Amino acid sequence: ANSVLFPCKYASSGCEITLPHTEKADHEELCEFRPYSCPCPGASCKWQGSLDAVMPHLMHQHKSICTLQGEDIVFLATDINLPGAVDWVMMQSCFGFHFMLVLEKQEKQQFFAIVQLIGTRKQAENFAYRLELNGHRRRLTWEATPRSIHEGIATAIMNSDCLVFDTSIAQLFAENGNLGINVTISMC
Amino acid sequence: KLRPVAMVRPWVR
Ligand SMILES: [Zn+2]
Ligand SMILES: [Zn+2]
Repeated sequence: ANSVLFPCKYASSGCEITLPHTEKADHEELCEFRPYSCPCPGASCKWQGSLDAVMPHLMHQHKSICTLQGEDIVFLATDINLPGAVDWVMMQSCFGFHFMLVLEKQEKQQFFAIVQLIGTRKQAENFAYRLELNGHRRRLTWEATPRSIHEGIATAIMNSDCLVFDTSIAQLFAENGNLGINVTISMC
Repeated sequence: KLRPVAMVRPWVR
């Protein structure tokens, strides 16, 4: 025995990769056969399952998250001026997939807006999204590739890899304490 | 474009 390749921990659920211990743990974080965890902000929920199962999980356990059909919508976040750590979530359905639209006000204050595909990293690469804030002869735009829920959004948000704005920018675009984000999804 | 508007209610952590 010159050396040995070890199977990925998720080999049981179908990973055929075999690797030397050195880069086993490296593969096992990237591995696509890794179960999906709950993609809602606030991890009061600790559900796991297969990708097929996720949409149903949200449909049963997160009924208050609501969905819109369209490749162009307006995500109207209400009570934008609420103090402290706030979340806004909704779902956008188009091109046969479901996307999670997230806004996060963090405490210091700063807002972060980002879109994730309910799908795989490879699938996420087929899509682009635009976020845009609008006011009288004023527009702020963000354009990026959506993250797979597999990857999540937490590190993106930490790295400011998304639309970022502060409370004062919010006031240039907010009407009656509500902010309208124009979300547009497309293929590429 | 033809744009459906959806109102999203906040959740405080
Ligand atoms: Zn694997
Ligand atoms: Zn959940």
